[PDB]
Amino acid sequence: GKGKPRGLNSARKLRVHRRNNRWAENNYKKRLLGTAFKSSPFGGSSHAKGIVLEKLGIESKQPNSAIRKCVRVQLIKNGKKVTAFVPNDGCLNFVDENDEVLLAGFGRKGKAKGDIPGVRFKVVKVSGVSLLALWKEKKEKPRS
Amino acid sequence: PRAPRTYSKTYSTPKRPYESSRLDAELKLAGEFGLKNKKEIYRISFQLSKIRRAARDLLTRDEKDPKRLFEGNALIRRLVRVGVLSEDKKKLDYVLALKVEDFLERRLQTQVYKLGLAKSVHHARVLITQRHIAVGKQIVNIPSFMVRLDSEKHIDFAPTSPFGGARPGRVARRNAARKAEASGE
Amino acid sequence: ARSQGQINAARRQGLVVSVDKKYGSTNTRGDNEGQRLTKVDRETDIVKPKKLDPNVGRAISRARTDKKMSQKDLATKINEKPTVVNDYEAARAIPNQQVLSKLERALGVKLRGNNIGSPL
Amino acid sequence: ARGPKKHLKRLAAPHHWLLDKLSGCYAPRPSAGPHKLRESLPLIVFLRNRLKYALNGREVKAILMQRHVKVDGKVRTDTTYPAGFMDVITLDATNENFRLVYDVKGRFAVHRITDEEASYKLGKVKKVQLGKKGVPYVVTHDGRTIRYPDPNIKVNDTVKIDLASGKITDFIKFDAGKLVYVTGGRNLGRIGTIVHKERHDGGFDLVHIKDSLDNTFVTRLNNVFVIGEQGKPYISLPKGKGIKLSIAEERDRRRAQQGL
Amino acid sequence: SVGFGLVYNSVAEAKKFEPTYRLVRYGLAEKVEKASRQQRKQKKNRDKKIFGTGKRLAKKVARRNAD
RNA sequence: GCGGUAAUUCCAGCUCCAAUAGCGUAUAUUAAAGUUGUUGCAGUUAAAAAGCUCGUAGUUGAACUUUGGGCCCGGUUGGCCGGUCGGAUUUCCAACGGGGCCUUUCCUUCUGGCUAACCUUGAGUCCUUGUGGCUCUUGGCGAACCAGGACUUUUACUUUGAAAAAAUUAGAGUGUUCAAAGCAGGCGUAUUGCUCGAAUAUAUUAGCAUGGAAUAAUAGAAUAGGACG
RNA sequence: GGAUAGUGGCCUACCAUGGUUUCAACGGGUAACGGGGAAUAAGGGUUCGAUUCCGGAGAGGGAGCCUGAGAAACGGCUACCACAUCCAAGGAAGGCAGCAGGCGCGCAAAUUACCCAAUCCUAAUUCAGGGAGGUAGUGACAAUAAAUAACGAUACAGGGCCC
Repeated sequence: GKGKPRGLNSARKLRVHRRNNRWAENNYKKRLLGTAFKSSPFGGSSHAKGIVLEKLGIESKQPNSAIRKCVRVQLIKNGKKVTAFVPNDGCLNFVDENDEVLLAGFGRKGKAKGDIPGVRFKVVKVSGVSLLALWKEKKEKPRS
Repeated sequence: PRAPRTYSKTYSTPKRPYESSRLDAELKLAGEFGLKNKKEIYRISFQLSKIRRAARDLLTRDEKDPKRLFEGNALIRRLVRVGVLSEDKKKLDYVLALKVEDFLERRLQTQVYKLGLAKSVHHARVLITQRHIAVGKQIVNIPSFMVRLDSEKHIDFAPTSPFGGARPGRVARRNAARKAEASGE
Repeated sequence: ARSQGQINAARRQGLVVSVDKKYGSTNTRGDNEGQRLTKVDRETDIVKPKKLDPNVGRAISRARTDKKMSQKDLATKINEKPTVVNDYEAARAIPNQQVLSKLERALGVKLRGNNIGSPL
Repeated sequence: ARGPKKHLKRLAAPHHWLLDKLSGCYAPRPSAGPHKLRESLPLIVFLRNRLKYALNGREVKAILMQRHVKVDGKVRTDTTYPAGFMDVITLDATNENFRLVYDVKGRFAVHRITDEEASYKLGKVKKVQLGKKGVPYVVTHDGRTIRYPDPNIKVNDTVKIDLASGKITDFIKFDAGKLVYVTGGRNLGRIGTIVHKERHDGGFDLVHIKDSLDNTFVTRLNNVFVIGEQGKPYISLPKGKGIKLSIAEERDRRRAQQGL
Repeated sequence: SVGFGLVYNSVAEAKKFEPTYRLVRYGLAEKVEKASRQQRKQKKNRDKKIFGTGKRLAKKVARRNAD
């Protein structure tokens, strides 16, 4: 019984059956078609330098209400316009137009966080510093 | 290109990092024997795990084959010469019952305190790292020396090191010249 | 255990053994607890909960008024509430040795029975 | 890749040279010579790892250039000279005579002999063949070809050849029950007898070896090398006498001999 | 302390076999004043550029640079 | 999930916790993951038995063909052993196969090469009276080993051996002052030198020699064109 | 038969239609150099290996060829294509995926340093030369050894329980 062919010669049947049931794992097809180097906004990178176009009011999901103060950036290498979160308090006002910020992933591989809807990314630096340092006032920004 | 100098890490971090039991037990270890960072404890338990790994997978071999005989008697020889293993426990089962503090007992950190010399484990620590401790004729400044059998005889001070006579040092000298100028003339 | 006995007696107060885990790491309220609450439960009687004299409270009033602050400023100085500070002035309060220790470490005023009013 | 390697890095030389991993990239890369670069050892690692008569390649070059080192009797100034199996590296200065014979472990060690037996090296023959003007000739494993043999010699027979005469002396006809010196694989450097001999015609014929201490093994036949008669070898042998103790009794001999 | 030492018979043969930097360490040879290696390779390049004997060229280029 | 008026989650301070000359972050593979499952999943209803049969590949497939050694042991029939009023046993004891131990352990055979040792005698010498004792073969003994043959069903399987570059890895020796490391070093009689070392394991399918003949297929001799001679 | 170093459809004439494949051929992808190995590890495994060693392959793209034992060599030449330099505007020489260095590209990665002394190599050769290689600087990639204080002397408080 049990389904599988338990035969002492049945290994090609066994291995083909395994190889073709692997794709239903979310990650085997995701590497092996090549989907990061095809159509995720980054090319397998973790951070990308981008250019600020817009400041966006993304309003949070259902058990919350807040306007989240995100930013709408464009990549350098690839041209994608993409939302990005500007993290902790008051650091929207540290960013103006076209500020060449640095984008990271967000904590769940490439899905959203909590109650910003649809966003994948975040900013960590603006034009070559940081945001932690700027927020704790331990670094002052150069002026271009 | 000259070959890579091979190197390795010397410990394993624990797998569930916030367990109250592991915290309090390792805290009694560290605050008992004056251990600086838990890199020390995890290195000790790593050495214990390596010998425990070889002991399990060597004990699985049959009696009277020269691999088990050879590596077994040499392993017990090493533990005897370090001193964590008793003189009559020499069997491949008693080696796996070792706890961590049995390996902490043979640290020269502890051996200075056990032989006297300090009035504290912590004073032993500051004395070893300020280099007044010479095993025979070699100074150490390593608290985690993992001391051996015969040289526990030879734990004492140095031919330098003002505790071991021979030209007292800095603050004593400055106070000597200070009292000489302030009270002599 | 003779050698560490001498070591821990050479350190602060300790006991004849000192290896057992005291508990509640930021429960800073365990000054008065472990002997008195297990008295008042076991009593099955009525006990007298009393604060000492309002001279301590007027010492607080004099020291605060001399240091040019208010009650609320003193509460946000000692990380407690205005109500507990205000009752500690006006003598309708109950004691807490821990809070009295913060009042002394912020003011430098003896709040201790016989002697009142100097940073020791 | 366009032609012959002249470099050879460390971690690629044989292990019987026992070179440290560091203090260079490179390893002293034998020239062409009589003996293969797996089975030979250059004079530079011989002199500075195994005899300690120099610390520098500068020094080894001057030492050889002073024309004392008569490797098989002839003065050699070449640092990259592949000194290999059964080699009679002699001097005049220290008046010593080294013969490259192995260890029990498989390592070209030191074997200090007298002037007698510094005047003959042995050699396995590896093809005997007929050449110009009807002249037969016989090969060795340093490549010493010799014309006009004893026709009693066949292949896989060994020969005692002196230093300078050539002039084939006492050979040994190969058969069963003879002392041989197995010089390859894991049986490299052990000594035994020719208890049995087998022909797997077409590929890699073999020979059973029994040593003195009752340890049968079975070697291939390009690793065999006849050293002579039963209890009578034509040269001298190192410590251990090619016997390969077990590791536990090896440790036991080391520990017992350690101290008085 | 541990170092490694050499003693010699026949000091002439000693300085024969001796590394010359140690001879400079011992005052037995002059600390050689040679050019920096960049300067030496550059002069070497000029040397391999000038074919001939050099002054055969210097004469005619001085002749032509005169007028 | 907190945050919509007294926020144990925001911003600060106070205090603490942990890792500590390091801590956090992003992303990716690994463990967690018996959530890829051969070991090792699940399909009535949670996702999931093709509508149903046929059927080529693949995968799988009932039963059956005898066993050279002995020492010890126990188990069954049994006989001289029958005492007990047809059962009642011990063991001097065969074997009936069975469990360990050292080995019988082998390749089946000619073509003779060649015989180790003879059934001995070719007679008596050395020496205790002499089958003590050799120098020796004319009537015997081939496997102790060689190569021209024929034994020849082929494998899949498993045991053993040689290969399984150096580093790596597991690990043996060693106080690099501990150590990460390295392949060193250690002892004197330190004044004209002695010496151990630098192992071993592992690596796989694929080959290549080797034993094992259970398992699993495969050839025979039927319309005897059979082997024996 | 020629070619070749030499076998060979390697090529040519002639003569046959063969050879492979559902036990996956042929064609497509790849963020494919391979192997030694690395990580994680109960066991069975899964992913990775541009990279300190072996084997390969390439010198901007592509072919051809002298020299030579050995190169389809590019720190050699010739041709084209792509890219760019200096001129007196006639022309000439080009190759960093050697070593540093610069630009661009990027989340993204060092001195236009000293030297044959080590380890190796080359030659007519102990000697000359070696941006092979070694030596410092940058360097929180990693990995180890592990300073930030030790020994005292001190005091004030509560609050249980015996009185």
